[PDB]
Amino acid sequence: HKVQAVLKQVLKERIEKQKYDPVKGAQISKQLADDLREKVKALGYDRYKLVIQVTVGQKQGQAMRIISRCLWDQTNDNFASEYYENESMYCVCQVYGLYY
Amino acid sequence: VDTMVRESIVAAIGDNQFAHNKIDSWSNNIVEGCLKRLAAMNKPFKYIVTTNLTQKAGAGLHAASCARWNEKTDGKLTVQWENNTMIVLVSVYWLAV
Repeated sequence: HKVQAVLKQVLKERIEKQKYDPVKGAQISKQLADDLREKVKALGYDRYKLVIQVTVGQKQGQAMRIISRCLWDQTNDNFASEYYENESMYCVCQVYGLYY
Repeated sequence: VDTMVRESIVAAIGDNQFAHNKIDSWSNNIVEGCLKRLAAMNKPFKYIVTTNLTQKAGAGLHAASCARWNEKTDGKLTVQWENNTMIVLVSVYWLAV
C-alpha cells in the first residue's frame, strides 16, 4: 500500500541512524506514535480515522510473532501490519483504517 | 463494564504459563470471550476488540492507544493483567452509530 509504504518511510525517517534506547525511549516512542498519527491524519484523511499500535524492541533473536483477533464493522474497517529491524531496533506497527 | 472482563481474564489465564504455539489461540479465545462480554452488553455501537500477550523477558515497555474521534460518543476501555512470565492487555473501543 502507498500509505503503508509511507508509514514505513516515516518509521525509517524517525529511526534511521538510531538504536532503541530505554532512556530516550519515552520521548522517542511518543514522537514515533505521534508522527505516525500525523502521517495518517495528514492529506489522505477523507472522513476516516486510524487506530494505532506500536511495538519497539531490542535485538535478541528469540521466537516472536504478532497476531490480533478483532470484531469490526466489516466494510469500513481495514488493517495492516508493518515489521522492520536494524542494528539494534525492532519496530512493528499496526494500522486500523476505520471510517470516522 | 470492564471489571467483568477483568474477572473473565483472571478466570481464563490466571497464574498460567507461556506456550507460544497456542498463544495466539488464547488471544482468539479471549477475543471471543470478550466478544461475548460485548455481546452481553450489546450497546448499539461500532465495537473494536483487541488483545496483546507477551512473555515477561526483561525489556521495559510502555503502552497506550489514541485516535482523533468524536470525543463525546467515542471511547476506550482496558484491562491489564500479568503473571510470573506473561503480560496480557485487552482493549475495547467504542465508535458511535
